[PDB]
Amino acid sequence: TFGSGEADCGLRPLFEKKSLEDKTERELLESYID
Amino acid sequence: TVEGSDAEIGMSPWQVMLFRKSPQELLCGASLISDRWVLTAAHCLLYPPWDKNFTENDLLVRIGKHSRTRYERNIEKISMLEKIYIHPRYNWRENLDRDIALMKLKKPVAFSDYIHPVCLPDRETAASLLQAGYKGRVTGWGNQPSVLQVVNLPIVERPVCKDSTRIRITDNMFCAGYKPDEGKRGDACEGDSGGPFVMKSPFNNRWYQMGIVSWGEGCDRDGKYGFYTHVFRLKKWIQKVIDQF
Repeated sequence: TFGSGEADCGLRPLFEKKSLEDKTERELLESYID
Repeated sequence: TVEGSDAEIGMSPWQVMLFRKSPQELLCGASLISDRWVLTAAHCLLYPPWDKNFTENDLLVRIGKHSRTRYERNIEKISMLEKIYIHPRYNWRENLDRDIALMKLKKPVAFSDYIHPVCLPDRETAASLLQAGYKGRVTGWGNQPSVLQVVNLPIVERPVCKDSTRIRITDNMFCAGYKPDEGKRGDACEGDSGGPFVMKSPFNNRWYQMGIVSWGEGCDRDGKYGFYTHVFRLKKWIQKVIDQF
């Protein structure tokens, strides 16, 4: 089955994988807290 | 996009460019969901009134691109298409309901720093993240910059989406974008069609593809919002196509 997809899906090599934050992602996470 | 900002290198490594061969130009956005499966909008491939009926041999995909004006030596990858699957209930006659297609790559793409699949949401993730006021991110090309553009856009309440268009909005759709009084602060355009609307999970810090750009009523038109295919709602069909190959 495909299922939930790659074990690794949605974790970026140059960001999440290296604990680096992109320039605008904090705006997305802040919108969940409001 | 309009009023977007330049993507960082490797910021959207699931981004796919769907090209025509003749002329050799960008047709639509798309997204990488595995080493051999790419998601796009059905209307990018199939729209009978406009004699739009692309087949596998009409198109190619480019993957790992930051710049639309340079071949990115040792970064970008190219693939031919083995097979196109349009959603059988794709409704081009009325409202682009189920505006989704899957494309099977002739050869699987190697993952790299620049090429990596996005996650598709489960029921839990869609329930948590796909709510009015929460922002997701659209990636595309300026409608003038040469590099991939990023816009972050809030999800719009369902009644407000319906009131903003004459199109019949279904539960397989959602809309996003700033309100008119907000002013110019970024927009997804008709030109960003096919590309992903992604959201970063605060639970597992993975990126999920919640939407596909279906149509845009702003930018070059006097309307308000962008309209997206609701990927979670079509996920059984996606899994069925991939499993049954």
